[PDB]
Amino acid sequence: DNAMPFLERPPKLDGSLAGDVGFDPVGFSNYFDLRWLRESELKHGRVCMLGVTGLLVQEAVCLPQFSNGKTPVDDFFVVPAAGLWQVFFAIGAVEFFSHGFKLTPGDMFSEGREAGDFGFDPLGCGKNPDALARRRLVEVKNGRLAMIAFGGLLHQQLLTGQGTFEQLANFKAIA
Amino acid sequence: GDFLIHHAIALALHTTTLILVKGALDARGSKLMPDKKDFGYAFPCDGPGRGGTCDISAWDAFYLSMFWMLNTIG
Amino acid sequence: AMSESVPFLKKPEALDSSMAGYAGFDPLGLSSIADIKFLQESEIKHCRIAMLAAAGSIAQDIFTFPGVSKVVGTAKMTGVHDVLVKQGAMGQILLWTSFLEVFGTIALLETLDGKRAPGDFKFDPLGFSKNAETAKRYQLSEIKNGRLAMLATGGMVHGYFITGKGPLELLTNF
Amino acid sequence: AKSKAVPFLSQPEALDGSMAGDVGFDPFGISSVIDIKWLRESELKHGRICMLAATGCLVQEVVHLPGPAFSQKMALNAWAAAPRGGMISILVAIGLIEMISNRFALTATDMFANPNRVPGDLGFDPLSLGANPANRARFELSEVIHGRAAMMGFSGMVHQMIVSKQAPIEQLMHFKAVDSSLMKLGGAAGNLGY
Amino acid sequence: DVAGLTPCGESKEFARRLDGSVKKLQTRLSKYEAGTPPALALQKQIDKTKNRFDRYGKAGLLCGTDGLPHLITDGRWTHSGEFVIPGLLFLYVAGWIGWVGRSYVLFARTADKPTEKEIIIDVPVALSFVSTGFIWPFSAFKEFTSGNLIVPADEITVSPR
Amino acid sequence: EMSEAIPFMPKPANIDSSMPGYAGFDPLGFTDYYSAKWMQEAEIKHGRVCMLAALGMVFPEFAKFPQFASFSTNPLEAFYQVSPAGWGQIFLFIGVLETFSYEKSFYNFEGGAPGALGFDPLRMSSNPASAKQYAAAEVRNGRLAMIGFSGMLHHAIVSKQGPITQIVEQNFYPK
Amino acid sequence: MDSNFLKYLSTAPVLFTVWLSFTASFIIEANRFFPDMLYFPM
Amino acid sequence: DTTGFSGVPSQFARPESGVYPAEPTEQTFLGMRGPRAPGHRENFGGKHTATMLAIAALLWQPVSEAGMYRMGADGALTKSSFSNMEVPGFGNMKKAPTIESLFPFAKNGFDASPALFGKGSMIVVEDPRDGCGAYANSGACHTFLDEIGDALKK
Ligand code: CLA
Ligand code: CLA
Ligand code: CLA
Ligand SMILES: CCCCCCCCCCCCCCCCCC(=O)OC[C@H](CO[C@@H]1O[C@H](CO)[C@H](O)[C@H](O)[C@H]1O)OC(=O)CCCCCCCCCCCCCCCCC
Ligand SMILES: CCCCCCCCCCCCCCCC(=O)OC[C@H](COP(=O)(O)OC[C@@H](O)CO)OC(=O)CCCCCCCCCCCCCCC
Ligand code: KC2
Ligand SMILES: CC1=C(C#C/C(C)=C/C=C/C(C)=C/C=C/C=C(C)/C=C/C=C(\C)C#CC2=C(C)C[C@@H](O)CC2(C)C)C(C)(C)C[C@H](O)C1
Ligand SMILES: CC1=C(C#C/C(C)=C/C=C/C(C)=C/C=C/C=C(C)/C=C/C=C(\C)C#CC2=C(C)C[C@@H](O)CC2(C)C)C(C)(C)C[C@H](O)C1
Ligand SMILES: CC1=C(C#C/C(C)=C/C=C/C(C)=C/C=C/C=C(C)/C=C/C=C(\C)C#CC2=C(C)C[C@@H](O)CC2(C)C)C(C)(C)C[C@H](O)C1
Ligand SMILES: CCCCCCCCCCCCO[C@@H]1O[C@H](CO)[C@@H](O[C@H]2O[C@H](CO)[C@@H](O)[C@H](O)[C@H]2O)[C@H](O)[C@H]1O
Repeated sequence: DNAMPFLERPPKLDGSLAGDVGFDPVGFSNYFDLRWLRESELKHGRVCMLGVTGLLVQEAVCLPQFSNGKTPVDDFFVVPAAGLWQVFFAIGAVEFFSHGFKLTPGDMFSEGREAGDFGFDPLGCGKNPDALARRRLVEVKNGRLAMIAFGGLLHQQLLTGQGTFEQLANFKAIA
Repeated sequence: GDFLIHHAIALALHTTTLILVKGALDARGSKLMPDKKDFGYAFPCDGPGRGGTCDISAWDAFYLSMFWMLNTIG
Repeated sequence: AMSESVPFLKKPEALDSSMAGYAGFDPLGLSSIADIKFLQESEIKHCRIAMLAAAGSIAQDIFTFPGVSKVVGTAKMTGVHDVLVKQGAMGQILLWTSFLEVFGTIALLETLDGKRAPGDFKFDPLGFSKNAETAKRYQLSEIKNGRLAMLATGGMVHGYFITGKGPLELLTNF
Repeated sequence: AKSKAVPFLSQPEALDGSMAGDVGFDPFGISSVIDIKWLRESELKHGRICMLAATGCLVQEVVHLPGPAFSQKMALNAWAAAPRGGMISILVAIGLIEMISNRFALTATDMFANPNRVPGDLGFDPLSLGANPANRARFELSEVIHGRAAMMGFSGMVHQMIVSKQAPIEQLMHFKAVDSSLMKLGGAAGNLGY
Repeated sequence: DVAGLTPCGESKEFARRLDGSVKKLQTRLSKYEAGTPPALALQKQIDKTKNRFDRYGKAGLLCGTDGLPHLITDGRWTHSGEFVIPGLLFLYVAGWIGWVGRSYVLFARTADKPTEKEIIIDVPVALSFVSTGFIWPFSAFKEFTSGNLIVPADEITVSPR
Repeated sequence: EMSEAIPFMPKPANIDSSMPGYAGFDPLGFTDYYSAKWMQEAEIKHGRVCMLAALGMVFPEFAKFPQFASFSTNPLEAFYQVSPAGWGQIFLFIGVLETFSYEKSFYNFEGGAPGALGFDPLRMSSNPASAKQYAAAEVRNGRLAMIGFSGMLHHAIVSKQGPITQIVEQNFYPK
Repeated sequence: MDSNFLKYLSTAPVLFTVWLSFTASFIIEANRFFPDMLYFPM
Repeated sequence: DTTGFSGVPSQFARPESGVYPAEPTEQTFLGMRGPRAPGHRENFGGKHTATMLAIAALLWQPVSEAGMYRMGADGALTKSSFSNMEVPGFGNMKKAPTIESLFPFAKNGFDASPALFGKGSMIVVEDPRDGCGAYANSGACHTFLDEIGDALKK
């Protein structure tokens, strides 16, 4: 249906993309490329799924070669600077090779690339078409959920200073 | 005092140069006497016509710059 | 054409009986100055906020949520506001109403475009305005009660400034 | 063909009763030497500045921004006390507004080059309050009258702050008459100087 | 300070200039009675002299051995109010006068009798021009780049050589 | 025809959409008097110099070359701390680079594109879309670096520090 | 006012004398209220 | 002729552009009526300006309240500046520019709030009347109307 029934449905939001509930009140996709916006939405979503898994795991696990922070966000400040720089350039190399060296909005989609697609299915979960369509919508909604959830986990961990699960087991309101 | 007198000397050098340069460059001709080169270097004037032409020769610009040279060295 | 509400004055030439709460009351000609759809949306917004404000004054005088009495004691009405600005309560309310108002800005701009009735956020979770006559009766009623609560809220807060009591204890005493 | 404002003088040409506030008042015949379009631009501009200025004096007496730099009830003291950086920011912002709102047609020779340009009409209607053309004539008239009244009123307020070193309504509420010993007018040449 | 000069507020010769200037006035004041107009005039002069010396002392001027304030004009910003800022004010006024006079000469060329406009000036048109000069840098530079300030060499009369 | 940057003014006649950073912005008509292609070469060269210069004003805040490790982080003092043999070598290297521009302008002025000094070692701009994006991006980052360096220079004159140090210490106004 | 008398006041010597008398007068007034301005105060 | 201050560049022998664009009538909330490009007022009209101003006013609320809020032993929150956070990888720069550098309220002592005025630095509202009336006053309060009455009885 229409997500915001009093507002008119945005003209560029056809139902073809998965996760389309007609929710564009501010007015994007009337200015920017929906192909670029969808690539940004899936990229943000997958990064935040990995981020929420990383936050939960680092609250428990720690590699022996690394120290342990007070919180998984404090884990950033005890890993050596050169390590962070190596991770940054490794992610940059992946970003370069995956997009074929076209990263700008102007050239990223000059090769007829499909938004969110990098030809990544080693386990072949997208072999079936209808199952693939369902997994597309599942992906976009789990990505959206992990985006909000990552925001929540990071800010509560900064505020309380006591993790996620230890925070829940020792909940202490603002005083 | 040395600043003010150096600027006065500069004015005197430029003015003496102006009369001498104007005399050299207008020596061959001007708008009053375009054929000034046919008459030479030292001639009195071209007469009272065309408004008056006293001191129009290149020699007369030597004459006028001699007062400014004396003023400058003064 | 003379005004039904102010008989010696003319009909205000921008107001029509298809509007809700129409009585022909625009003596100063303001409906000619501003756009009328903006004025209607502003009136319904003022109406609903003041209805909530009046009910909140009444309810706050009757009872108070657990724990609130310790943080704010003898203070009431505007007096609690400053205390709750120190705590995070007022700021959190401002944040979430501001979030709703961003979409309300988009909704109002669509109203001025002419694609939405003023005050129409399509919000009817329980079913009351199924039938058309009941929808009209509610529409006239909601503007009438909102107007009454606008003047009510005014009276309540000004009585608090004069006496320091608030609506219910001002009824009880004097 | 006599003036309505000044009944014993003739009606000045370039004043034909079309403009709002046109009562025939031009005894010195400025409109015969200076084009009436420039004069109406200047009248509307002066009046708008004064309308804001008169309101500025009154509100500045009552309501202040926070801080000790903005606590000047008397408006003539606010000029000196208010932060210089921000006052010159106001001046620079006014200059940018003047060049852009006039669309680089600022000189007496070039302004009104476009035949579409109207005296006082800069295109300023953010809330489209002048959208109704029925209200146009009385809005133009009441803008002109508010501007004239406010020019006179601000002139009075500034020179009464000079005479009495008090903010305007506080001057009205703590009034003191002129001694006449102070604030002597003229006199620079009567005493031959000093 | 700069060039071996002394700030006027601590040079002792500036102080002697002020003291000698006030003694010169006070010995003239010693020949008059208190409420007379010459006594009032000389006291006004003494106050004016003291005010001038006090202001110069606190202004950042640099006095020489003579005790007279000296001006530094090499371009340093601590002394820009002595030549650079008065110079910017001058060039604005001078360029205004030049731009306004040029605009009137070009208007007067398109007149019925161009030489009658210059001995009998059209005062409303000339006042229209005098008002335009406030934005002379932009108007004159746009005039230059649009090929309307500089005339080409072959529309200018020259001498035969 | 009307300018796009300044919608109430007419279009400047000698600039065109072909030029990468075109906005229709020439209020004082420099291109009506000077050569448009000379102005473009000058704009591109000023932009490259200011791109390096903005990076150079910021970078010794983070790290210095070991030789100049004792040198100051205020750039306007580190300018005078360098020896004249060093500045002579810098001037010679820039001179060697400017021989190619001295040969481009003044001899084959009409052969090529503005700023085309034959320096494309990594073979970018082969793709036409990438070439367009990079041309416009070079122009806009050059203009941004011009504004940025001009700022940072006068800020280093007022607060006797570098950009980052000034920001961190919150020395934002004349003390 | 008569147009021939206004045309006489528009003649070059009258306008020259009035304009430079006005100019002289506001230099005199500026040096009366603000005397001894050897520098731009800054 | 030329009247004087007429404003037409052809009456003052001034070069004009000769291009005078037609003046439209549509308006924008924080813009002006004037010649625009085609499609300009449809993308950057009243809808754009109102929505953008609304989002800027919403995003002001985190920005005006920016700081490092941390809990003590109890739930009591302490506010700190974002300068105290140290980034670990950028050499000699230990503290890093944050949102406090683009919005430095604290240095100017502003105490910013989501409403734009905090408890500290609140708007000041006073009473000019000074607790007395228009006429028939007694004490340190003598109005203009009282002086009108004073002059009329003397
Ligand atoms: C869904 C998103 C969301 C999130 C993440 C937060 C997060 C927060 N809110 Mg906000 N809030 C929200 C929505 C949200 N709020 C909405 C929609 C409103 C209505 C305008 C408010 C009104 C509000 C107020 C008035 C206050 C907060 C406070 C807080 C803080 C609580 C911290 C704590 O220790 O509490 C731990 C507390 C709990 C786990 C208990 C929560 C249960 C509450 C008491 C029940 C309320 C039920 C209510 C009647 C539901 C009606 C909904 C409707 C009126 C909108 C935290 C920053 C407080 C604050 O800033 O204090 C410093 C505060 O006083 N919030
Ligand atoms: C380029 C943008 C820019 C920047 C970076 C600054 C920076 C500064 N200005 Mg501002 N200023 C600007 C543009 C700018 N100004 C413009 C364009 C104007 C003219 C309208 C002003 C007028 C101005 C004044 C009058 C003052 C400053 C002050 C300040 C300083 C302190 C600010 C502060 O504490 O804010 C935090 C404080 C606030 C956010 C309070 C805001 C108060 C409200 C919003 C005033 C209402 C505005 C009013 C409706 C204006 C309408 C007219 C306008 C539309 C033309 C700071 C150096 C002050 C100063 O120098 O103090 C040392 C000061 O007094 N400025
Ligand atoms: C407003 C008219 C005007 C303008 C724009 C210029 C412009 C110029 N003059 Mg000319 N000049 C003018 C009037 C003007 N002059 C008059 C009236 C005289 C007679 C005294 C001269 C005598 C003159 C000489 C002898 C020389 C110049 C030179 C120059 C040049 C350099 C600037 C300079 O040396 O100033 C010098 C200015 C003067 C000596 C006299 C200026 C007198 C006043 C201040 C200006 C005229 C005001 C005018 C009445 C404006 C009325 C405007 C009103 C109608 C709206 C420049 C081309 C010099 C040159 O060739 O350098 C390359 C040069 O040697 N001018
Ligand atoms: C939706 C918007 C609704 C807004 C509604 C409110 C606004 C409506 C319009 C209001 C327009 C103004 C009305 C007055 C408002 C304030 C009322 C008020 O209390 O005022 C406040 C002041 C009086 O203030 C009084 O002060 C006293 C203590 O000294 C009292 O204790 C009270 O404080 C207060 O009553 O009112 C005046 O000063 C009125 C002065 C006289 C005005 C004219 C009187 C009637 C005309 C006859 C005069 C003839 C004079 C002839 C010449 C005489 C020369 C000496
Ligand atoms: C449209 C705007 C209308 C503005 C109206 C002006 C209102 C205020 C005008 C003065 C009010 C009362 C004056 C009494 C005060 C008075 O008359 O004092 C007298 C003073 C001369 O001093 P005396 O010789 O009177 O000394 C007398 C002894 O008693 C004391 O020593 O006259 C003047 O010359 C002062 C005015 C300056 C003259 C030049 C002004 C500047 C010229 C600018 C160009 C002309 C503009 C118009 C010039 C008149
Ligand atoms: C995503 C980038 C972006 C942001 C974040 C943003 C925010 C705001 C805010 C936020 C507080 C306000 C209040 C605001 C208002 C106006 N914008 Mg908008 N704006 C953005 C983009 C553009 C472009 C590309 C143009 C444009 C314009 C206008 C005009 C003038 C119309 C006129 O007067 O006719 C007005 C009043 C047009 C223009 O002429 O700018 C000179 C124009 O082309 N904007 N804008
Ligand atoms: C162009 C022209 C016209 C005109 C005109 C005129 C005369 C226009 C005048 C306009 C004015 C007066 C604008 C004033 C702006 C004030 C501001 C922005 C205040 C900011 C306060 C700040 C930042 C603060 C602060 C704080 C500081 C630092 C520290 C604290 O201790 C205190 C505090 C908390 C308060 C018009 C339109 C009429 C017509 C025509 O078109 C020609
Ligand atoms: C147009 C436009 C809009 C607008 C707008 C705005 C900002 C409109 C604001 C208009 C204002 C501020 C008008 C103010 C007028 C002031 C007057 C008449 C004062 C006269 C004083 C007198 C007579 C006096 C006096 C005094 C003297 C001398 C003696 C003293 O002892 C005492 C005393 C006080 C009595 C908006 C922006 C909404 C959008 C819209 O789309 C288009
Ligand atoms: C050519 C080419 C390639 C290449 C290459 C190279 C070497 C490319 C180098 C590119 C560079 C260095 C670009 C840098 C741009 C810097 C900018 C825009 C900074 C602006 C600063 C601003 C706006 C600011 C500011 C500031 C102000 C004023 C106030 C301050 O208090 C604060 C603040 C910081 C805000 C390769 C080699 C790959 C091969 C290829 O075949 C061809
Ligand atoms: C983000 C800004 C974007 C463009 C900014 C570029 C600015 C352009 C040049 C403006 C010069 C800056 O203006 C300069 O800084 C501030 C502004 O009040 C003033 O500084 C003064 O006020 C500040 C503000 O409280 C005081 O902290 C300071 O002690 C005082 O000297 C300087 O007197 C002024 O010279």
